[PDB]
Amino acid sequence: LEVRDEVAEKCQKLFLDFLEEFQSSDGEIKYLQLAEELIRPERNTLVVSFVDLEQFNQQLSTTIQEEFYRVYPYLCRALKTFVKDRKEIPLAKDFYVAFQDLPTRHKIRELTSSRIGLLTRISGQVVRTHPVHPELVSGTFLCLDCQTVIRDVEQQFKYTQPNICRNPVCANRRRFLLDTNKSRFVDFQKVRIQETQAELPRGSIPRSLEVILRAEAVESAQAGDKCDFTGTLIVVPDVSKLSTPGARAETNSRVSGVDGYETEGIRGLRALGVRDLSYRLVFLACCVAPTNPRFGGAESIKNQMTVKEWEKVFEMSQDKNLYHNLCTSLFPTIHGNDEVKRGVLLMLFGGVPKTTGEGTSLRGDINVCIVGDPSTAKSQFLKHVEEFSPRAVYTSGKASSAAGLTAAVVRDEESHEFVIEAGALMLADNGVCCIDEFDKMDVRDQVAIHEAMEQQTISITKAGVKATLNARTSILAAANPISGHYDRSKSLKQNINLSAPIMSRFDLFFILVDECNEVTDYAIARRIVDLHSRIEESIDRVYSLDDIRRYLLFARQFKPKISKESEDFIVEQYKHLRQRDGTKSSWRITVRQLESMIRLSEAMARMHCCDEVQPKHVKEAFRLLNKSIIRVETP
Amino acid sequence: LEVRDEVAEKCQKLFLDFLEEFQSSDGEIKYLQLAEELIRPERNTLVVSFVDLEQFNQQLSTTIQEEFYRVYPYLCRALKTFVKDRKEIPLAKDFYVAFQDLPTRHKIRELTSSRIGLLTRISGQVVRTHPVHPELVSGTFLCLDCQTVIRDVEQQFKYTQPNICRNPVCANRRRFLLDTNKSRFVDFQKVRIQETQAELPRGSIPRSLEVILRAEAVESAQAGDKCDFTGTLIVVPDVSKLSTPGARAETNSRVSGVDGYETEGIRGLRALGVRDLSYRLVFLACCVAPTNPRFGTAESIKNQMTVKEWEKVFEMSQDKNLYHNLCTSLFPTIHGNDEVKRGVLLMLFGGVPKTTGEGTSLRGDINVCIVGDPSTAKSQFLKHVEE
Amino acid sequence: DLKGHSVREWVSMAGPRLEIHHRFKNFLRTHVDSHGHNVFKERISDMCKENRESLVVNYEDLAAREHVLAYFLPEAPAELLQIFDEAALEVVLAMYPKYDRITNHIHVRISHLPLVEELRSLRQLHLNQLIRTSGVVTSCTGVLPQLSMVKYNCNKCNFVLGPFCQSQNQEVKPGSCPECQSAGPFEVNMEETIYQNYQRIRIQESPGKVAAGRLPRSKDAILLADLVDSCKPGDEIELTGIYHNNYDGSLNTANGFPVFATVILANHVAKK
DNA sequence: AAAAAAAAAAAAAAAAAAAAATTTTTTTTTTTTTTTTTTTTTTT
DNA sequence: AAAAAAAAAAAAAAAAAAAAAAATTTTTTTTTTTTTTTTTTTTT
Ligand SMILES: Nc1ncnc2c1ncn2[C@@H]1O[C@H](COP(=O)(O)OP(=O)(O)O)[C@@H](O)[C@H]1O
Ligand SMILES: Nc1ncnc2c1ncn2[C@@H]1O[C@H](COP(=O)(O)OP(=O)(O)O)[C@@H](O)[C@H]1O
Ligand SMILES: [Mg+2]
Ligand SMILES: [Mg+2]
Ligand SMILES: [Zn+2]
Ligand SMILES: [Zn+2]
Ligand SMILES: [Zn+2]
Repeated sequence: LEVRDEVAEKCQKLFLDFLEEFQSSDGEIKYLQLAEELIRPERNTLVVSFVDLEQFNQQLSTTIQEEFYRVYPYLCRALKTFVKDRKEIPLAKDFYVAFQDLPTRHKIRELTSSRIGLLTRISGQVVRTHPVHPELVSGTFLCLDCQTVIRDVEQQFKYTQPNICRNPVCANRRRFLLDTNKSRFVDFQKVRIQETQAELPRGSIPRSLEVILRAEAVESAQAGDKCDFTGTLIVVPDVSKLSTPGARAETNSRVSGVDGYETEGIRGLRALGVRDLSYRLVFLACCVAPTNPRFGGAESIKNQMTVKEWEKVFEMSQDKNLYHNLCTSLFPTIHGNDEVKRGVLLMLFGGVPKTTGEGTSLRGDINVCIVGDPSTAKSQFLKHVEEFSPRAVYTSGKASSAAGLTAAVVRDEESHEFVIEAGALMLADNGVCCIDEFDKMDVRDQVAIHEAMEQQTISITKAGVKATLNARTSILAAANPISGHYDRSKSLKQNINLSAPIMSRFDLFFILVDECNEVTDYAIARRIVDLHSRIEESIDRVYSLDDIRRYLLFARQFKPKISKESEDFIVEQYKHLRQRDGTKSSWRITVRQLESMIRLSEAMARMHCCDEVQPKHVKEAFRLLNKSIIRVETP
Repeated sequence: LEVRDEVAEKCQKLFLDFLEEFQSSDGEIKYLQLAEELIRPERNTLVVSFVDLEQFNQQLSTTIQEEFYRVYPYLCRALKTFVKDRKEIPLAKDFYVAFQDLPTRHKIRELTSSRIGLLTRISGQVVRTHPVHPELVSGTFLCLDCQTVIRDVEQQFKYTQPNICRNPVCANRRRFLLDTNKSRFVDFQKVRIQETQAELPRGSIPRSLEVILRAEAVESAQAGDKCDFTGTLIVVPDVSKLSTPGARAETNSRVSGVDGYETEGIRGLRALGVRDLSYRLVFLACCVAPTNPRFGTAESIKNQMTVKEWEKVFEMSQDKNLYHNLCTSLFPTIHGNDEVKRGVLLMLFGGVPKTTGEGTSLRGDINVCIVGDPSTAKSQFLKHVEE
Repeated sequence: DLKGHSVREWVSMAGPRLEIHHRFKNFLRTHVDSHGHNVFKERISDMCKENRESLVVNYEDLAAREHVLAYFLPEAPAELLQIFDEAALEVVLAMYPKYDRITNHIHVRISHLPLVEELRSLRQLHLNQLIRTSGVVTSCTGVLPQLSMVKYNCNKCNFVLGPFCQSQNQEVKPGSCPECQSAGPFEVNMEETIYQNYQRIRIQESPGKVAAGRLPRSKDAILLADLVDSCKPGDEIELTGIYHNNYDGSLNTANGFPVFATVILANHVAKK
């Protein structure tokens, strides 16, 4: 006689009151105003703030946090009442409730079994994301021994058939045909995340667990992000996970076996309905946010800007000496190496990719190489770029086999499709890849990144799946000279051992010679020792890391023109550069250096967020290249 | 979509026209008035006169006679639309039409396969009536494979399942369930009549056959009642009791049998669906009547008899010396034994049965015995009372 | 007309079946042209001149002249497509009654469906609906023969079990032989069957349309009987078809969420 | 001459016997592919 | 002569083909036993 879950229904009542009576500081019912928007299609969840829950009613908040799994469909039906009473939605549509701003936090090591079935939030790095699918939630079946339809059987993260046919005189437990049209599904994406690098124990592999994303919180996560998740920890049934027998269910009916049909062996197990109970933790993400959000939300991003950050980046753009200021903020630790500071900053801003009418994809990224004597802050610059920017992947030399370097393949464990696992270039897409010990990359993969640099794209066809993955990343390379030490009496192409096309593709080359000059030596010693003595202070990044990072994200979408005067200056200055080439530089000048100079001029216009590249930018870009290219010093 | 029995359709149209046109001598439509009387429950039958039908139209009568069984369901449907178009009655009530006053008659021995289907009019005494029953007329079935429902599969005086399950991708001809609630029924009684004495040819045993009665005629005939069944001869499927192999009905598809399922033996017979075609002749009566119309409670008889017969009965009842008059009427050929004529006459008119407060039977009827020397007309007295 | 019942059940009712079939016949004969030409006459003329087996009609013209059908089309596309097959068969037979030997069938394609979804966003809310989409063919298997009206030898007696139509959803299975009455080991009569061309392609979202941090997603697609080999790998193609779930694809197997694959019965492929 | 015992024939009912019957799923096997080690071969 | 780079070998893992493995009572027929009825043959 339809026994009622008293606490869950009281939670439905109190939460319906919360929805229809909690009002913002302005005084209006904020969640009424939010429920207004679920009338639209492609929208079936409200996003209720857990802090609002706490403020309105602490008792209900603790009850939900301690009984989240049992109350969840009840809260969903409370929302269904709250929206159907006002607006005239389709009756069949389902709804969901998404929590965020939860006070407590936990770790993937803390997600122990006691946290099963109750709300919890974690942080993670989204490894990979399987495709969207429709998942069956409530099935309608037909019993193939009396053709009676069994209605609305729940799926507990497994294809569940009705436990017995609803007709009393028919004990069908086997032959059921799913009536697909009558059943209702939920949109569903499975994603894999792993422990953040901060939370690793000693000698520990990063654990990884699978997180299920039900409707409307489905494509929000993406591979490579740093996302906080909030939701239940559930258990999804597993089978044949172990070769040792474990916990097994079976009916408690005391039946025996008659002679010739004795309930032994396979017949016996099928008769009793024996089944192993092997489970696995599978987080059930109710909501997903970036763990380090960029904003509290060019014209669209500008609208997303809050007023304070908007005026901040505005006065940033209006600032003069922003050039050296950005240098200092990016590299407070570094002393000297101003050319590397400038080149790497321009690399972060990037150029403007373009494409011809015929279809030739003109490069827009600008790859930089640092080559020098040992212990000259090369790996340090790459680490600075890594730790600074998002979409800043890092790898070093022979630590990355090609498959993980660019792309790999796996089959969808659920469906027939294949998931194209994202390699370093992909995770660095539309960003930076910092490659260290670039000279010590095998030919088999240095050619791969060369293909990426030529085409901004790699097409993988392997193990039964073909695809054309885009990778518009920019490469910052570190290259040790041959012999360990650079030799200024030799050309660059014989100091290092890169392939000639790779060296051609590389946009900027910086030479860092470890000469022994004692004023500089005093400077460096004072600098680093000052840092170690005064770790926390002794940094004067005039703009905070978040400030300049937001400035980069906002500046990126401005695409400079090239005015006619600047074009005249460009051509005449490249002519002067060729006159220099015509003594000799350690790496000769070609039309690729013209391409490099125009791309750097574009990137300086990008730094100042202009819509026109001016002779100021052109002059500075030429100066950068001219000082980068050095005269080989024969005695 | 379908194709019709065009002659049956036009005959139904003309037959409805007959029902709604044919005025009696007064002018009002007697069949319309009888149809009005048809409103009640336990009134699902209209008896019709071939003479009225013939006077309405000749060729209508000729085709009805010559192919009565072709058109007969269409005639019943004609009656049903005729009443429903102007009356209110349960929509599943099936109104049958029977016929009467067919001018010609046939002997029992004149049953011949040329007479099958076409209307007849036989006359032979009744031997025994079977109980009333509900017969199935057209049922709905459920195919036990795909659970598909088949509507109104007509029977042919045998429990016939449909020829194949209505689902195209289903070949079921073997596993059906009658939805007995949705099936429709009709009152039914079979009475076994035989050839009378007069129609018997020399040397022969009488010809006895099992006439059928349907709808309101389910009880109009009883034991001994020499009746006149105006129905239609009909062949029913027959028994598996015939030893001589005759008339196999088999399949035309020429399908053979593969190795292991060679179509030779009982397997092959069932596979081709070869069956016997045996038959017997049964009569499907629709309106029974007495052979000689009996006089065309005391008030019941007074109402049943006509005015001339009534006044004749009345005046002779009043007439004097009717003792002697009836004696000479009932034994005009015998002479003497006048007192015996008197006594047998009084026994014929009988007494009154009486029941007591105790309920013991007290006989009213008289019993008479005649003894005498041989050839004194004893058997003649008995034959006189017999006839 | 409209009532409380769903659109699919509505169009399944026989009354509106005749209604909309009559409407399709009506505008096939009468929707003359933008500028008075009776374009359907010339299109059918060329269609039978080549024996193309497949007509195509513009959704803008469809909706503009008669909008009820256009609204019904994405809701229950399969039924509308079957009826329009029948109606187009009627009109082409009317124009050329000699066509009867020619394929006994005409397909109909719908072009310029206004609402294009993107392969990133095809959710539960599009199942059993006719959508329009774009992509690039990553793979395209060869043309294979499919059963379309299959006849079976009952190999107990070699009766030819009649021609069963073959829907795309579940493989046809005869119950028993009408002659020997056995659910025997039936097996296809290779000859009396009339097969149908079947090709399987896989489209994916183009990198020019994929977003910043992403992997392009890929949807399958089935071409049948006229569209096979209408597109090669690497072709930028628009695809219009019934996004579809209920065939036999479902993860009812062990070790799996109750999660369904999907396909697209392609109803029109357009290279670009 | 009437009664009755026996005979053959016909029918009902209970016990035993007769007959009808492919489809779905799982597992071995083969065959390739990929990783990583080992080996061999070219260079300074 | 020894180091670096490349090629081949060895071994583990995965995907499809095709041969094996498993499940699996109920309804109809019909012979035999028993009783019953009409008749003929025999006895009182
Ligand atoms: N100009 C400099 N300014 C600051 N630190 C420096 C400078 N040159 C060298 N260093 C120090 O040298 C250390 C190692 O430099 P690194 O770039 O890792 O060497 P390599 O280039 O060989 O990897 C850094 O941690 C850094 O503190
Ligand atoms: N007293 C009588 N009056 C008239 N007819 C008689 C008389 N006695 C005998 N008969 C005639 O005798 C004939 C045969 O008589 P029957 O019926 O054989 O008598 P029973 O059967 O008693 O021997 C009849 O035709 C009958 O008319
Ligand atoms: Mg280093
Ligand atoms: Mg006598
Ligand atoms: Zn059941
Ligand atoms: Zn059936
Ligand atoms: Zn057969």
